[PDB]
Amino acid sequence: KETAAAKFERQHMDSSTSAASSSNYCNQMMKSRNLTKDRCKPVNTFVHESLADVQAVCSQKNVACKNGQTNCYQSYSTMSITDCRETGSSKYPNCAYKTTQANKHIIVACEGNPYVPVHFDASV
Repeated sequence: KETAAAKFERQHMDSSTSAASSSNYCNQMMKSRNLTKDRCKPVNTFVHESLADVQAVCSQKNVACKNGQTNCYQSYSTMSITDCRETGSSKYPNCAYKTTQANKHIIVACEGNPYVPVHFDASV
């Protein structure tokens, strides 16, 4: 099985580009990050910043998570991100996604020692 931290990295980190490179970015990334294996994961966000900058968010603005948990943190700065969302033509096993690039604050939930991101809650 995957550690919670490693799963966050697999699902949410893309430090290799500064932004989504094409409208097919999400189709390519959801596949290669193994998010279309058993089914199409409906919604997923990738963050185009260094792993260090994303981990640092766990020391930034403490805010509530959407479910009311107290261990969420909002980035003080905006970050380059890409929202991937299933589109009408999508149907497992042929997953299809819309790519939406944006620059926003991210909100993540953190856990553990070291205290690192384990869930992507939202972006604002």
